Amino acid sequence: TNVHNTKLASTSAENAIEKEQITTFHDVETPNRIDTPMAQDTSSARSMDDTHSIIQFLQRPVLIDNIEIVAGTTADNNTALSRYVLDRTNPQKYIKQWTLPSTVLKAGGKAQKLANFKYLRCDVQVKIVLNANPFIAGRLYLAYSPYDDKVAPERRIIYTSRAGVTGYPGVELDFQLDNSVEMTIPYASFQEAYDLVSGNEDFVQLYLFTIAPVLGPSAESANSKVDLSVYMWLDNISLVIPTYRLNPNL
Amino acid sequence: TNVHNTKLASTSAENAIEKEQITTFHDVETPNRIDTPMAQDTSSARSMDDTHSIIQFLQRPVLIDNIEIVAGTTADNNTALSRYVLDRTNPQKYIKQWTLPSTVLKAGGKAQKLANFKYLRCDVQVKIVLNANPFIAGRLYLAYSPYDDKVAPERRIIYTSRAGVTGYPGVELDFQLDNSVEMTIPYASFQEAYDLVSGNEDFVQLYLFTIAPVLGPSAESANSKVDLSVYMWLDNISLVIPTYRLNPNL
Amino acid sequence: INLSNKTDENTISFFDSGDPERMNNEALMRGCGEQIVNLRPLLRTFRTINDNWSLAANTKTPITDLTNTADAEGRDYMSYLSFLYRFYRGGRRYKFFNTTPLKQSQTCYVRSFLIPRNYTADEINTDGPSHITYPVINPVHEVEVPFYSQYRKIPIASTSDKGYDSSLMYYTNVGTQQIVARAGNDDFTFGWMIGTPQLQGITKEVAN
Amino acid sequence: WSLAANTKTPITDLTNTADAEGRDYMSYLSFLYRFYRGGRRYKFFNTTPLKQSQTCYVRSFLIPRNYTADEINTDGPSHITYPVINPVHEVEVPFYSQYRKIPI
Amino acid sequence: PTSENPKIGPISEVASGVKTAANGIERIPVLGEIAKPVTAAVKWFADIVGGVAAIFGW
Amino acid sequence: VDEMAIGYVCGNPAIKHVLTWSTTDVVQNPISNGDDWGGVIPVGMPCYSKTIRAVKGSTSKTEVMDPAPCEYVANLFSYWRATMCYRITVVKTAFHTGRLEIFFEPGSIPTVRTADNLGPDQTQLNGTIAPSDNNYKYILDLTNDTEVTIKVPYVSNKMFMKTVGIYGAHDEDNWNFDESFTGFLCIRPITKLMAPDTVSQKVSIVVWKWAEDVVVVEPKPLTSGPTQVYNPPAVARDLVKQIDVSMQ
Amino acid sequence: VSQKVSIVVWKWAEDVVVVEPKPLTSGPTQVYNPPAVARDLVKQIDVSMQ
Amino acid sequence: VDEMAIGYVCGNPAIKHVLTWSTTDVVQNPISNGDDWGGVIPVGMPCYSKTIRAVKGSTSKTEVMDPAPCEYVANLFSYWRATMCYRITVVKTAFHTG
Repeated sequence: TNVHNTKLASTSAENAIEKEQITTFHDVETPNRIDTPMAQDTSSARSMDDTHSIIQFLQRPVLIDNIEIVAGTTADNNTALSRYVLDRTNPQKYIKQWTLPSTVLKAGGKAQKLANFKYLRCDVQVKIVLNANPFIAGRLYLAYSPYDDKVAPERRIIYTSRAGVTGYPGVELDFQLDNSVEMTIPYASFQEAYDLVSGNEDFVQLYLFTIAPVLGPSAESANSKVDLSVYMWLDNISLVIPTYRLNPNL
Repeated sequence: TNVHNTKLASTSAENAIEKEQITTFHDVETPNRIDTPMAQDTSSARSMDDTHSIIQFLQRPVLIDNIEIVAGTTADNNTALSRYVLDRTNPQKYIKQWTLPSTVLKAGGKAQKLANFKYLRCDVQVKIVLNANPFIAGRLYLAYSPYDDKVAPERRIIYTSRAGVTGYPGVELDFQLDNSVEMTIPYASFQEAYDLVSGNEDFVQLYLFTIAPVLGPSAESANSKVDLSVYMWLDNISLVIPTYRLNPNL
Repeated sequence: INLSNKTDENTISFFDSGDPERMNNEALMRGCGEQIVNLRPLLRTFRTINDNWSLAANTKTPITDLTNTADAEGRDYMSYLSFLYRFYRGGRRYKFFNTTPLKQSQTCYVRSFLIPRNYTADEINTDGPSHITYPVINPVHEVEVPFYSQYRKIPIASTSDKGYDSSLMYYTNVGTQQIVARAGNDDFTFGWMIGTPQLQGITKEVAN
Repeated sequence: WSLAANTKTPITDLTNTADAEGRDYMSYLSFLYRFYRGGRRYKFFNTTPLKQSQTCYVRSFLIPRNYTADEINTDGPSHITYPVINPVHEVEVPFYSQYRKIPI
Repeated sequence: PTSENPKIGPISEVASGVKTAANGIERIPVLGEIAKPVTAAVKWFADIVGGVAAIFGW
Repeated sequence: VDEMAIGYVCGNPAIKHVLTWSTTDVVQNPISNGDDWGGVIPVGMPCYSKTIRAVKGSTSKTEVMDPAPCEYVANLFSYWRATMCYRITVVKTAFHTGRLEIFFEPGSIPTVRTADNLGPDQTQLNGTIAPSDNNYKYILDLTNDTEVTIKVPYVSNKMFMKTVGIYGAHDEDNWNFDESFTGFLCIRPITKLMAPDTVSQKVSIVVWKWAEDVVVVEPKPLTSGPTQVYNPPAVARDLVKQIDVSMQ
Repeated sequence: VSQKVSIVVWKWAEDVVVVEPKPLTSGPTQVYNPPAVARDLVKQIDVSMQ
Repeated sequence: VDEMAIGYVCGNPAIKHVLTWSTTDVVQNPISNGDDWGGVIPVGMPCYSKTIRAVKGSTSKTEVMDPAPCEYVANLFSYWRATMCYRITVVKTAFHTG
């Protein structure tokens, strides 16, 4: 019976059901396996680092945008937040807008790991690292508006006042006080999970407004400016249901 | 102090180091976060199924090949295993060959999850489900040869005898006894882990030989045949070291 | 391998999911507010079988006139759910909401009597228990019919016998229109279960 | 809110207008939030100046939001009133939803 | 139960003595769901077995 | 027994698929032969199957459905949530062998949309376009066994799904059908049907359908019209009954 | 450095009580829906009770 | 959290003044530069600020307000009583003094 390096053909139990992760094999009899006798782990990968999961991979910060606002510019990035908005041809100006959670699913190789999965529940974590020499001042407001693209215009963070914009959930971002701000955007869908295949829908828009423009010396200079870098990742993740389909958008 | 839906600009501890999964932010002061007060999980994804890891994803069986051997055919798939091999123009015939572990890394969307990782250690699990009506007989031998493509010809499972081939680690696969066989190929690299970026090397070849050809009725018939399906997945996995590089082969 | 055709009775449930009872409850506490567990409650609800049933003046109209039509349609619960069963028991409830557009007499009144099923008004007396309403002060009748039967279960099929269970007569001294809603009493239930029929959906008359 | 005879009128016809105005609480306070849950209550006080039929009655049914009357049956739970004896309808709509929160 | 009405519900609830989820596939008896034997559980039969004065017209 | 309980009615199984599996059917291709939704099993309580009865004289084009006791009940309500159970039996002998792949795919079904009906697209469900590798499945060996009961727990991004189903579903109206089912099971060969010339070259795949863990939400249908039972007329020239919904 | 600084002022309330649920305004509570173009006239809600 | 509570709504701050303080501004003179109520902060829940939207074709002269979450709530009622809180932040550097 006791032979090495081969498994001979034999009968076995007449009703076998082996369940791998999601595939379940039924066989008429128990398969005739050959495994390695007294197996070992002859590698060092488990000693180099820990094996990261998909939840860990999706928790990795990804650089989304790098902005550079210059002082003395009548551009939408430097022009400030307006007291009133009387018409839609004259809305509130913003530095950068982000459709979420798409902007993260389509970044850092996260779509490769979200592939072959149907439903998702996740919070979006945002970190902005700003840098401005001690002679530059200013103040930004990072706020998020849910369903801003799908909600009526009167209900949008765009097309409302400064006191309305700053009534939204956000972080005050001063150049000389808050060199860095963080923000957690919760799971914003009205449905039980994000559909990663059928519905390419976004549910929360992230806006970076300007309370006070870049205040620098009167003398024109290339140095009167600030540089931004926005990082994003996911948190409180749940990928559950497999699927053979993919979103070609991602 | 106690304000809602906004985090105002403020000072904080003068040396902050936040470590996300692999990125480590140093900030001059502690970022000014806004999180959701008394947060909830307003989804149902955690109730639908468990969140699978990359190790679980790579443990999913993938259909690699479906073979159909017909009786009364002088083809390499039906012609049997030869007692001797005197020359290389006359080697041993096989039904199908598989370069491992490539044939699995390039299958079932596993390259999407192995992407952005540098080193791997894994065993390959193989399952063959054969089906042949009770009136067909035959016997196959599934064997694996390490470094068969890189080792001298005299040392190859090809270019050796039937008694040499069947001296390799394998499973005897009879049609009416073993309708299904399983096989565990260990981590076959001589180095501490598979290099998923630089070295597109294969270290173990899997062969499906024929001991006895399909024995069926003398009367020619489309029914005197057998159908095979080969499943593959990985086991004892370790993905450790990230990287921005990818293998375009996968 | 043994030459055999057998059943091993193997069952597989997918998805590594939680308890369906708990999750279903969580869902109903957020999107329904109730949990229907049985179909007799639907025999207690009142549903319309005709939203306009016109009648003639001084005419005793058996409601079989209408329920023989309604039972085949499948519009109300007492008809839709009757195609799953063969027997029934218990009494029935009928509500008649007045929708009479014209004034015929100074005093309009609605009156209801009992009648054996499948009888005609010319075969029965206007005696026994009755109920009278005045649509001007009370535009809803709300009569109930008990199970006055010779048998413990009534078949939804035809029979040799006749007049073996009670039904309703409806009298109006004037030509009235009615919303007719019906239901079963607190004892009505259907028999023992059978298969479903086909269902009729949308009809699209297209020009050829 | 004038209506036509023998016409099934979804009240979205009116609430889509009202929600934008900001006149009632359910609209004024909706501009501070993004989600809502729960059912709704409607009262219809009769102000009909002319007599059309001897017997006037008001009836209310259910309907999925943003549907039209030609897309839904007049089945399910209903409520009927007679404005001459009861000039106030007082119907209520439950939260019969596929989702635990509805976005505005 | 948590109500704001002084009457918690519309009717008086009578208990059952059944032991199965009511939406489940397991076969459940109908005699446990209501118990109404030929006893003084029904009102009129109770009136007869007690010989109350109303069944005689008083 | 209480036979009016939703679990007793929705627990009575009925045959909704009888497919023909021939020796020519290709591996990783749905078994389309035999019936109107060949290979594809929409996972849900509602009815997915209908046929159009046409009568000329212009044409009326009445549509008829094939409800199981679980689909008869769901039609009385708007939204449903349940665990769907399927006994997939194969009619064969001790000499037929083969493997069968029954995998669940969530979401919309690949449909070929017709002016009056709605069916599956067998071209989009092959092993090349629809690889079953990242899919919950059960590979059934037919060497000696015949059947398997597959229960699919409720999975969706909605707490409840619609009960419309195939009612009024066509090239224009196809949304409510997709939002009435959590997905579909596809029955595909992993190994062609092996069969000698001494037996039939085809086996039948019977599928019974029933529901467990049922909840129904509101007692009003989502249908354009009321619940109507189809009374088959005597002759094919006869027009079907339509019930008066005019409230006046 | 800049010859000007910005003075931002945030406003909020504590220890709040509100008396009657009716506004003191000549007209009802109305949310301003910004029209598309500046030539467009704004919406006025009907307050005619008849 | 109960987000419909009057203290949670009226406790959400909003920017109602962004004034410019220049080196020329005189001592003991309100900082009027920058905004519509320069220097003066009316202490109350109601809205003190409005602008007139004019459209010609005669002119209609519609007036628009700038409510904070505390001023949105007060408008639903007739009379108010509250404690008004103001965070007066200055956007500057380590080299501005005053």
